[PDB]
Amino acid sequence: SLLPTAPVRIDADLYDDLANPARQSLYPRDSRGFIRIDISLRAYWHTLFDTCPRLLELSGPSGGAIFLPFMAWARENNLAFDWSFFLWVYVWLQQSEFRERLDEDQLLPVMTASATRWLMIDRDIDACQIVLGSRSLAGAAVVGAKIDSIHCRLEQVQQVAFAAPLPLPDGEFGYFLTPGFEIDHFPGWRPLPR
Amino acid sequence: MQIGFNFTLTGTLDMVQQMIKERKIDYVEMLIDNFVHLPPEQIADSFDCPVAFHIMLSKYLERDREALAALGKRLRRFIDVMRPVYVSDHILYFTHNGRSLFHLGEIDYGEYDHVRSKVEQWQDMLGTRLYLENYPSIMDGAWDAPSFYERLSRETGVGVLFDASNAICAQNNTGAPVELWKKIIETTRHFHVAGYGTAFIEPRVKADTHDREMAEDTLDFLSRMRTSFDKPGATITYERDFDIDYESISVDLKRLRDIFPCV
Ligand SMILES: [Fe+3]
Ligand SMILES: [Fe+3]
Ligand SMILES: [Fe+3]
Repeated sequence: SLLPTAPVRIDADLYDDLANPARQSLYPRDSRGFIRIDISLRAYWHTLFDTCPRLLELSGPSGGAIFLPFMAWARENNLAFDWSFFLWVYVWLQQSEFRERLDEDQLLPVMTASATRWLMIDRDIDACQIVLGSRSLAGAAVVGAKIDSIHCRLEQVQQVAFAAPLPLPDGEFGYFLTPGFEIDHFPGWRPLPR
Repeated sequence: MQIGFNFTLTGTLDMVQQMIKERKIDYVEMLIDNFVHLPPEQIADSFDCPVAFHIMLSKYLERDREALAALGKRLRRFIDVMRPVYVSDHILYFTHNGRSLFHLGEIDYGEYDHVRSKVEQWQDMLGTRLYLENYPSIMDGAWDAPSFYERLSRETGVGVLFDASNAICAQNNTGAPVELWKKIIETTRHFHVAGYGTAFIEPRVKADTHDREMAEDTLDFLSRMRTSFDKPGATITYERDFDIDYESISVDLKRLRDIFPCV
């Protein structure tokens, strides 16, 4: 009835493989570890594609032609899977078989997703807004504000246009953090974490 | 037994204030670290009832002391303004070698010394008694966790925020009976309950999805140990994070009220 924990016993034995689809088959199909890894992996899959469904028009319905090669690439470059997650998928996309089909209809959802994830998960008390820049979005930025009123009718992520032009970031993306809910003085872009 | 509901998204406000008006819940449990840039008075004013705190992303087992301390000081002002009935947090593995988990990990309960030192530091920072939640185990840490939490509580003074549905995931997943938690259940006055789902590729493995009505084994648990759960000053928070449908929640709220009648 129960599924055997097979080569392992506790979640701590599985930590290293929780985000590595290529090493999942090394566990028995009937084993509980295989299932536990599958749940962690589908969590990665769904965070990526539920939030950015237009990426599946590239991969196809299973997402595999993005999911597998990107997960392998994130381990190779030791990415943190931080709020930048989506931005790094787009970066990977720019060097993939799909690089010719990227346009702003694909860029803006991944920018909105990273801005959304920062403002939901970041816990730096001194950072109130994230500002995202991209070489494919001149003069504007994507800003993520942390919730500061239970009664806000607007979206927490907005595309803001700058009156004074902005330097294109050095890489595809750049970001900076804002201590309050205004933007005065441009401190320069920082490159993506990890 | 008081019945609460968990407030995590600002779009549910109108539905939660309606649940309060209609006397379907007695208090609101907020995922308070989602709101530490709100004015704390404004949240106090939005609920005409007692509030409780649940902290999700302190990451107090791994977070650097400076950023941990700042969050604590901010939560300490929220505690002053709102006087929450209790303050609660988790025992979760968030990051492996700098890589964030998206489905969070059960802690290796062998690592007691580490958890204990970190829990003491975080409870200190918060300035109040802390309640720590049990994990919905998939792997066999489930069998280790009751005595781990019992020892942790007696050595540090923390409490247990006993999550009944997580314990039943653990039972369904690992065999570890919920009766292991008997002693904790008769001690703590604070509980959590929710619906759970299944792994997509294996219905026998249970997942803490908080997205549907309570299961029958979860209701039997609460009902057959209703004397052990209910207590002077006892509370149970119903939790729904997904498919936040008013009517589906209203039946589960009513099911709790049937199991724990008002007098
Ligand atoms: Fe929780
Ligand atoms: Fe819970
Ligand atoms: Fe749960």
